[PDB]
Amino acid sequence: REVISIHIGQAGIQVGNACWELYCLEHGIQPDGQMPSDKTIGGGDDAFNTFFSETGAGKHVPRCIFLDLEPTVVDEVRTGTYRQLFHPEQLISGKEDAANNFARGHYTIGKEIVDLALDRIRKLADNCTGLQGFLVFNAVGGGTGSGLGSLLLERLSVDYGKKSKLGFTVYPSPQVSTAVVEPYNSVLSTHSLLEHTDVAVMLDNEAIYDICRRSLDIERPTYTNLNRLIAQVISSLTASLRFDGALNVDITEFQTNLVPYPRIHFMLSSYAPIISAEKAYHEQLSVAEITNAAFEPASMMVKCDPRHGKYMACCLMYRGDVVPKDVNASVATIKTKRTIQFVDWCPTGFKCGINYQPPTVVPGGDLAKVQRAVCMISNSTAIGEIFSRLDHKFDLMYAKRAFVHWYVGEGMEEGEFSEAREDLAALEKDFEEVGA
Amino acid sequence: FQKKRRLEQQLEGQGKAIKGLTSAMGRLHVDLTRVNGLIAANSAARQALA
Amino acid sequence: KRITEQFKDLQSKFRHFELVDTKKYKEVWGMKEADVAALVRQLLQADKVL
Amino acid sequence: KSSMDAFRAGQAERLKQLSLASSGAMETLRGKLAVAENVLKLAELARKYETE
Amino acid sequence: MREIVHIQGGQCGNQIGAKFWEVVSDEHGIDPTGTYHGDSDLQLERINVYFNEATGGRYVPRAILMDLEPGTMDSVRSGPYGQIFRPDNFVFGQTGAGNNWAKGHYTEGAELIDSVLDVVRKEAESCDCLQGFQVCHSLGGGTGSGMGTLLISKIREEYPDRMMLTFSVVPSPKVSDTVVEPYNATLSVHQLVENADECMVLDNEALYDICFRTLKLTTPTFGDLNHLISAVMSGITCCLRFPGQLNADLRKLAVNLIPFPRLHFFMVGFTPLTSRGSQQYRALTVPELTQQMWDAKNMMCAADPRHGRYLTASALFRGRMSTKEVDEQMLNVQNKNSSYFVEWIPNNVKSSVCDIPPKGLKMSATFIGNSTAIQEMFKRVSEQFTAMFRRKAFLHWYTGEGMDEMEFTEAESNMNDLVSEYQQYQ
Amino acid sequence: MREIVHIQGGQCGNQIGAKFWEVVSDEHGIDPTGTYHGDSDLQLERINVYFNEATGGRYVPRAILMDLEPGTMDSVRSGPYGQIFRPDNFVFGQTGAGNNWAKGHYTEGAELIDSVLDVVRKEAESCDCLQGFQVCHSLGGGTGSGMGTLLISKIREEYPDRMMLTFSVVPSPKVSDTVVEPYNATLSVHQLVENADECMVLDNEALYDICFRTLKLTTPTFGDLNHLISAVMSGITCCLRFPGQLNADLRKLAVNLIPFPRLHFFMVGFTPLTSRGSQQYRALTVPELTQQMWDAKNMMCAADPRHGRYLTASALFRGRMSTKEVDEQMLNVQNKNSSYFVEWIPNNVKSSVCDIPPKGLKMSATFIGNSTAIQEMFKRVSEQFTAMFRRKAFLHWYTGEGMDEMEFTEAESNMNDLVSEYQQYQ
Amino acid sequence: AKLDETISTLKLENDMVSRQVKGSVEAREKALVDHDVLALEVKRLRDIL
Ligand SMILES: Nc1nc2c(ncn2[C@@H]2O[C@H](COP(=O)(O)OP(=O)(O)OP(=O)(O)O)[C@@H](O)[C@H]2O)c(=O)[nH]1
Ligand SMILES: Nc1nc2c(ncn2[C@@H]2O[C@H](COP(=O)(O)OP(=O)(O)O)[C@@H](O)[C@H]2O)c(=O)[nH]1
Ligand SMILES: Nc1nc2c(ncn2[C@@H]2O[C@H](COP(=O)(O)OP(=O)(O)O)[C@@H](O)[C@H]2O)c(=O)[nH]1
Ligand SMILES: [Mg+2]
Repeated sequence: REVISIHIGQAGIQVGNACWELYCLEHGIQPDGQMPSDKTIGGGDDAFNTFFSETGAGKHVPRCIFLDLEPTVVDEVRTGTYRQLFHPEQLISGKEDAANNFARGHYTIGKEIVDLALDRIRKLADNCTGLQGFLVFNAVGGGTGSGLGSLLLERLSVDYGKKSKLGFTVYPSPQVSTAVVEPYNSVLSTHSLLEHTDVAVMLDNEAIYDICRRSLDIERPTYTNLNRLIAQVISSLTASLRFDGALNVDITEFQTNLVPYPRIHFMLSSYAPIISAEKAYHEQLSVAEITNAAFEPASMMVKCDPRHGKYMACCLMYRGDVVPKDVNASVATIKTKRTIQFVDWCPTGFKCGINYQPPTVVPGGDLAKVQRAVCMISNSTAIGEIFSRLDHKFDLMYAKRAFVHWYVGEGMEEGEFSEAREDLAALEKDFEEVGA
Repeated sequence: FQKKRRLEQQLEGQGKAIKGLTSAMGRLHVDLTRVNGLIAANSAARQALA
Repeated sequence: KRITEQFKDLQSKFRHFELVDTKKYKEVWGMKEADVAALVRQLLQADKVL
Repeated sequence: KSSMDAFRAGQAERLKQLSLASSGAMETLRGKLAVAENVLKLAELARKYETE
Repeated sequence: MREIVHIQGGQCGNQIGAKFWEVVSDEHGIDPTGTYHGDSDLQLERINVYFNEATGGRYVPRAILMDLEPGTMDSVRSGPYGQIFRPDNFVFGQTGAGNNWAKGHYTEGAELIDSVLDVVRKEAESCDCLQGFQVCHSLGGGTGSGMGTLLISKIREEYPDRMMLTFSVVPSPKVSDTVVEPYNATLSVHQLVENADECMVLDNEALYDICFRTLKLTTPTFGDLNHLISAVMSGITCCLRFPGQLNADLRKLAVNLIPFPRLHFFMVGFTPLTSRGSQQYRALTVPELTQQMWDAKNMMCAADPRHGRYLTASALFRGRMSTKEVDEQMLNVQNKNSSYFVEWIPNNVKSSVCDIPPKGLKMSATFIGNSTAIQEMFKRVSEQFTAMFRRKAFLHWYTGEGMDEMEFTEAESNMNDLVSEYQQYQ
Repeated sequence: MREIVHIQGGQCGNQIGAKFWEVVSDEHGIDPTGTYHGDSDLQLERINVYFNEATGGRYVPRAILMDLEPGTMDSVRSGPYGQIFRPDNFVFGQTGAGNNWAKGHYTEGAELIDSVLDVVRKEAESCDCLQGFQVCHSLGGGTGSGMGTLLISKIREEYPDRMMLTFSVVPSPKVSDTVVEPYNATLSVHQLVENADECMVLDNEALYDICFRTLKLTTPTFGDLNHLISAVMSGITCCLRFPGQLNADLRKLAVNLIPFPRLHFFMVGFTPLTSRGSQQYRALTVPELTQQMWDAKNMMCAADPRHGRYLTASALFRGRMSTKEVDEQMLNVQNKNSSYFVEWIPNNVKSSVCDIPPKGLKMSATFIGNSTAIQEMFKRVSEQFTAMFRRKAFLHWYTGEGMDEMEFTEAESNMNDLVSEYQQYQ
Repeated sequence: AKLDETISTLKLENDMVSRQVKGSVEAREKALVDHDVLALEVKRLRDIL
């Protein structure tokens, strides 16, 4: 029972550097692709087969694909600690970067390396037997992760179709702007992904800086800090497929329990408890505490107010010591809570799940090892504010026909600009309609 | 804030009414059982007297 | 055959529900109006004494 | 079945409105009676110190 | 010689049946290895009802095991009392219905019914005189309520004379654990009402409140809910397995509890339930057992049975006792609660006595009441169904794998008419 | 046959009842483990009046604790003989009484008394032929008077054919525990004189004077006071447990004592009460047990009978004695103290003899008088009430919980007319 | 900004508590209907007695 992850671009490969660290660390795999003979942590030999397949005599290789156009970060991870871990062909990279342009990364340069990437993924999938689905991690605000990212989404969809698609994009944040021309490659990829990928769980940057400032006190945090808890939420949502528990939820449960309408699929993720070692034992963790922390707005991967929205559905993974009674009591308290509202046509909306294995702490991190940990993925209508702000800033530059000459010279025209504008407007309209 | 406080007060009023009604239901259920017992006893007495 | 017998059962149930609901509503109104009549009799007695 | 549901709903609504209005009226009447009986009790207690 | 065939479906059904084949195997005194290690002989006399002796002395239960992921097969096999289920019965898919009735009733259930029917047919023909089929299956999933209902219809077709006991643990309104549970419950109850001989409805909010009030368990888990359900399910058949004074089989229960064809949705309870701290303060006397039985909070359904009127009821007492006080108590209960009893039936209660009480205890009792207060459990699920279908929520998932509006509209109509036919006698 | 249920309201009542149950267990010869380890069969002939056979000798008392805190409950469990009560009867809230009549009669009463009635009704229906009720409480607190008195009223309304003994520790002026003792005493006697059937009134002032003069104790903690109150409540009803030469049921005592339905407050004492030192010298025969019985300084009430007149007296002797000796004792006492007695009642003394003396002692006696000098306590408490009711002191803690001035005036008028009824006959 | 954000929270709170009050009203009505049903049953049994 395997799930194949694709990492695209700078953000994809950095989140990969964090995740494929966390998974190997949890399964006890040495950074050389082996497992020590003398000491064996408690687990099932089938547990690690969801990620790290075996190649011959005691050799483990991950099921994944890093791909990028630049050679810089890819040969950096090559030079890094994980040298023999990744198969030398699980690392696909061009020689000239897309340089922050959807058109350049999707037509001119995006039409050479995608064939090799797709061939490699196809052979790896055919090696895999029980492919649960495809998970994508990328940044929508860049060139390498956006253009050929959407190209690969389309090509995977036309190749398999029947296998689930779960994306994890990094939208531009409201105020912190890493790049300048970001909204272009954001909206252009939104036009595609709104109807190609099945379920999208969104991420942000300020929405995580604030968390690691308040609950972690790292006043000067960075991507190396954020990516670790990103890996943590990914692991805490795949834990049910990976390990064994009491109330399992496979990769189909998320889509079956959280996507009412085919064109209403956008998820807000949240993780509790985010706490450092200093407060870990000075505070008393419990199911009620962690659930209330998860459902307060300030502990969300996406900078948005759910109090301007109405929750449509939620999925709660739990790890470690979790009795299926305290979770029920806490979620009943949440339903009774006087702040978060529900859309009138969803009486039951809390898909829970439990796993025995508690979270694993990476050494040198800020998160402390804790008995339990939750992970809340919710389909809610408050996300429409994100796209509304995106359009409200997109038109300001689109009207002036500024920064468009790069795309038009590469070959695309303003017709698809207007198409993306109109379709994201329709998406906002659709959220407004479902809010009824 | 005035509106919120007033709505709260109405909420506790309704809760108190609910609890009182439940207490009355319990009392009436007990009286149901007692009355049915008396029915049975007097039926036996009627047969004996006949 | 299933839907025919279901039709017949539906007709019988319709008649039964009509009779039961009408009888119940009539009886409960009669009982509670007798109760309020007793209460107003008590009020009149109190007023006369005062 | 539509006729079924419509008729039963109508009966339920009429029972609802009857019960609610009747309960309100009884509460008002009981309040009046409680005031009256408090008055009578005060009169009863007061006439104890009255001389013959 | 009267054989019971036990069918377990999905994670929930599989765990419930794991506890069942723990309790009943202990009662007949077999070791976890599979070799008889009892002491008495009455427990050996009726091994056949729940076992098939095989060469080498390893008894094996007659229970079919169906699901769509090995993640439940191994969870129910590795656990205690797991190494006695016959490996040949281990029929399983490896896809996973995923809380969907369609995926488990029209495509993957459709392709697995062939093998599961082969297993059940060889099991039926390997025993001489069938007594009945009893299926312990959830109603909120898609591998227990999607494929289980199809298997139920298939068994009805292949043996249209055998009693059927559907231990169906229906969902809960407040205890929300899935978002399409109203769908996967209504669509299965629609097809269960027509082809089930008797339906024992269960729930988990009731089991939690019992494990709070009576057992006073601080941290009740599924290992306790399923244990209690196993106790009830092993108590339902005392006469077919042990001697007594007034026996009662599944046919007897159906005759004395089913006055109309569609009206066979019972509600179940067990006695005596008492905490370990108070095990030695109270008395196991027939008046106390009956007083506990005839309460409203002692039952295993969220419906408060004190709303409607019991059309009929059955009690199975087990222990050396006195039928005189048995009947006196269970007639005084009618004389004192005649309001909660329908008038046009005299002696609404059927009481039966078995001689041998269960292991550990000394005098046990099981309650199976066919009442009209069970309507309130289906009315809420119908309300949820109407609320969700009024906006066509999650409908694309169902209609993308063969489902049409026909099933949904029929389910709405028949839930409404079933609640109406329960409401009629009130 | 005949039996008595017991209730322990509040902390004072709970501790008094705990000592009472220790005394009764000692007299009947049972261990704190619940088993029987006495010597004779005359005690186990009639233990069903206070105990129930649970399972193989583990006798369980027929009493129910009742308060609003867990500390006292934990104390009684941890104390000796506290491991016998049924854990299903440890009913108790959590918020806190606040020593407030409103907080124990209008909010926590309304939130726990349905449950306390449920458990007491379960016990009263488990027992077959009821004889009465027994309750222990104090008339100076909030949950002592509120909880216990509302329970008294509800039980009187529900079983209005059973004799009722309420043992009330009335406040005494010198031992002034709290500030609202007169308020609580007034609001409690207002309901006792109207609903409950007889209260035995006791007071800490006399309970200390007895210990200082007769017992000659040095440091009497509450253990000795509760011991004396126990030894009184144990001998109040002995004709049930043990045979007697002239039996006397509780109803017989009530009908002989209470001349009019509103003069039912009993002032009680016990004999012999001999100091540990002078006991070895003292002589114990009937014409000195009776002398100490009518000794005005042995009365467990700060109301000297020489300040009033006797309406009726009851002397319950225990041990093998001479009935003619007892009768001549009573006759010559009446002729000696004719002045202290009412003219229009010939032979104001009712005498009873039981055949089994208490543990160790060879002869014993208990005195229960209905003297009209008991009006002193009510007069004093009414004076203390009106000292505060003129200025509405400490009254908002009841006004805010919802009691007017009308019921306060009602209760004070009730006390005044009760004092008038005692004084008029004298 | 602070005032308007607080105002939005207050409005959300007010509408949700109004929904809760309406639910309480419905529950109270249903309890009243059950109540007079039970009273009817009591009166009928009293008449039989
Ligand atoms: N939160 C977070 N964001 C990251 C991280 N790494 C990259 N990003 C995002 O990447 C964006 C920068 O553009 P890129 O995604 O690197 O562009 P690209 O996909 O590499 O394509 P090019 O522009 O041609 O290099 C920033 O806005 C970041 O939000 C990371 O580790 N954490
Ligand atoms: N009482 C009890 N309930 C269970 C158990 N396992 C699961 N459930 C409940 O049964 C409901 C439906 O489970 P289901 O989806 O059918 O599990 P599946 O077989 O994997 O599909 C869930 O809401 C669980 O809460 C169990 O062992 N005992
Ligand atoms: N005889 C006796 N009296 C006690 C004991 N403990 C407390 N008291 C009396 O009980 C009174 C306290 O009243 P309390 O029970 O707290 O009122 P409540 O809280 O409403 O029940 C004090 O005035 C004490 O004199 C005891 O062990 N024995
Ligand atoms: Mg790039």
